[PDB]
Amino acid sequence: GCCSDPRCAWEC
Repeated sequence: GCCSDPRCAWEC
């Protein structure tokens, strides 16, 4: 999932 991108680790 997108948690591996900092720009999607806010609320992932």
